[PDB]
Amino acid sequence: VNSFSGYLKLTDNVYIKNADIVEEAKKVKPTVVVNAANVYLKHGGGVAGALNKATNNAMQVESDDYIATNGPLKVGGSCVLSGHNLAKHCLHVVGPNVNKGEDIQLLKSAYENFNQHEVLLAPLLSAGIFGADPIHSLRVCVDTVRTNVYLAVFDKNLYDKLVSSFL
Ligand SMILES: Nc1nccc2ccccc12
Repeated sequence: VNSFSGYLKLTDNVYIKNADIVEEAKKVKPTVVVNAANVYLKHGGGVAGALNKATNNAMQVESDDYIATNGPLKVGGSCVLSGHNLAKHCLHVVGPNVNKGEDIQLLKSAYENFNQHEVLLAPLLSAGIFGADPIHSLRVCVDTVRTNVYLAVFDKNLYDKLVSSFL
């Protein structure tokens, strides 16, 4: 049993809700919240900008030190950093950004990072300002992630379309 409430069950392991990931993270304090990161961990906008704002910029400060030591992530890659006030850990995952011309086949590689964590609160990778089709992102998620994932979808309209169209 876990703390997640109000989710619709899509599969054995994937759950979805129309919810604010920050507001959801603040309520649940999950072991892992996933960030929709870029390779530079520059948390300007979208999910990343919202998560970072909720940490009062502490996520960005930590991320800048990570990059100064390790250099950029790979598209499809990830790193584990602090969850600050939102979670124990933040798994920063880089999905391909279609608005930069990145290979959408890298979306499966991105989701494979989730399999290193038994339970996660996450957004749909490569959705929103990353430019991919969220219906496609949900399909790749279901077909790739084997651990228990609780997806937060900010937009109610999109939430209802994802559920109605789910095979
Ligand atoms: N805040 C938040 N929560 C879940 C999904 C999102 C997608 C895009 C921007 C913000 C989001």
